[PDB]
Parts: sequence; structure tokens; C-alpha cells
Amino acid sequence: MEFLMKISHLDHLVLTVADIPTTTKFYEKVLGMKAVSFGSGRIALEFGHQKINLHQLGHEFEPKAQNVRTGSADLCFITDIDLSDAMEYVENQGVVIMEGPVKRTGAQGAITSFYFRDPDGNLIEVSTYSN
Amino acid sequence: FLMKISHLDHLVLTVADIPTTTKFYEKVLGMKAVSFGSGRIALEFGHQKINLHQLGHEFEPKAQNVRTGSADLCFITDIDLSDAMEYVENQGVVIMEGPVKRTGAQGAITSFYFRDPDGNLIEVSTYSN
Repeated sequence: MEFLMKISHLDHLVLTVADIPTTTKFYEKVLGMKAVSFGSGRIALEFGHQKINLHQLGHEFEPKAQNVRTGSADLCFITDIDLSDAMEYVENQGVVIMEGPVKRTGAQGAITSFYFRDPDGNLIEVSTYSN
Repeated sequence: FLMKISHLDHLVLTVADIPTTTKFYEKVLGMKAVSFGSGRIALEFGHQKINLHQLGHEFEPKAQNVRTGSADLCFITDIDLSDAMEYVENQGVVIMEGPVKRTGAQGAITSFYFRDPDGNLIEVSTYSN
């Protein structure tokens, strides 16, 4: 039984942030994610069937990235909300949209995207597969 | 309106050397390196991808604080974890730890860990029991 190595999907990733409460408030209010906690005070943000784990700078958990850096992430999330509604919503939270709607390439084909930054300066791209 | 996100489509890693990274992810994780956009490179897996930037190359917009080796990722494989770990080892990769019980988005997972060429932390895991 020869086999080929394969990865199915990304389960989660870790962001290191200056202030966990600031971050959870943001992702809940702006992206509608679900902030949860588990174990010994571990914090995460849930969306669909995936999550983002949060570490607070200075209270990181091992093992971790070699070069931990706040604001070093660049992430693209799909929404099933009409993109113009999504943009209006984000702006309505007082968030500055830096570009969009613009055509980009998603994993599965053409997408339309808009961009803004989270409280640590991570780049957030919110996108739709709707043509 | 209740704002909502369904899933993560992709993310961008900034790396010292795209060809080195591309060869690593193809050989070690079975990903497919593809060209897209204006001279860009991505690594495909399942229905997601990782977009690559080379440190120092001009691109906008990007993370506020671009940093090689700053990512910390957990991937699910459908391949038996012990077989996956043996495979990764045979590529000459040093396994930091594993198999160990950890926590996934949807419950308990079993994981092993290693670093990529830039020092990003890669966790390969399964929900299989």
C-alpha cells in the first residue's frame, strides 16, 4: 500500500495579540465570530467549523511560531452575506475599509474582496464567491 | 444584520525564498504549487490555499508587521497519523513532538509538530481516534 501525503484542510491557526479582550471584541463585533474559552484560560474565535487560537503577547504557549509577531497575519475569510452588505456592516462598526470591492483569486476560483486591519494590524480580507 | 464568516479561504506567508518554500510544502505535505494573478505563487490543499510572498518583494497591501517564521498553523490529514509522521521523517524533517493529544476546532485531535524552512510552526493532526 504505497500512498501519497495529503492535507485535507486547515483546522486552525494562532494569532499572537497585544490584548485578547480588544481582539475578541473586534472579531465578534466586526466579523460575527464566536469568542470561546477552554482548558486553562485558553481563548479562541470560532467560525464555521474552524477557529483561531489567541495568545496574548508575553503569555504565549509552547510550541509556537519561531518569530512571534503581532500584526504579522494576512487572512482571507469567505462570507455568505452579500458583499456590499458586508462592507456596509463593517464600515458601520467604524472600521476603515482600505480597498474593495476588488476582484481577486480565491482557492477555488475568482472572488471579490474588501480589506481592513484588525486591532494589531493584521490584514483581513473578506470575500465572496458570488459573481 | 448578523455578520458571519463561513470559513478561511487562504492566508499569506511571507518567506525568505519562494522556491525553497514551494519545494518543502510539495515534498513534505503533498501540496500543489500553482501560479496565479500577476506572477504569484500559491500552495493548494483541499479547497484552500496558502499564498506566498517573498520577503523584500514589493506587494500591497500586506500584514502591518510582515515577518518570516511568524505563523503557527494546524492542518488536518485524512492519512493515518503514524504513516504521515513516518513520511515526514523520511523527508529528513525533525519532529519536535508527537503523537500527542491536542485540541482542534471540533474536538480532540492527535498531533505532531515540525518547523518549515522559515521557522513557521506546522502542526499536522487528525480527528481519528
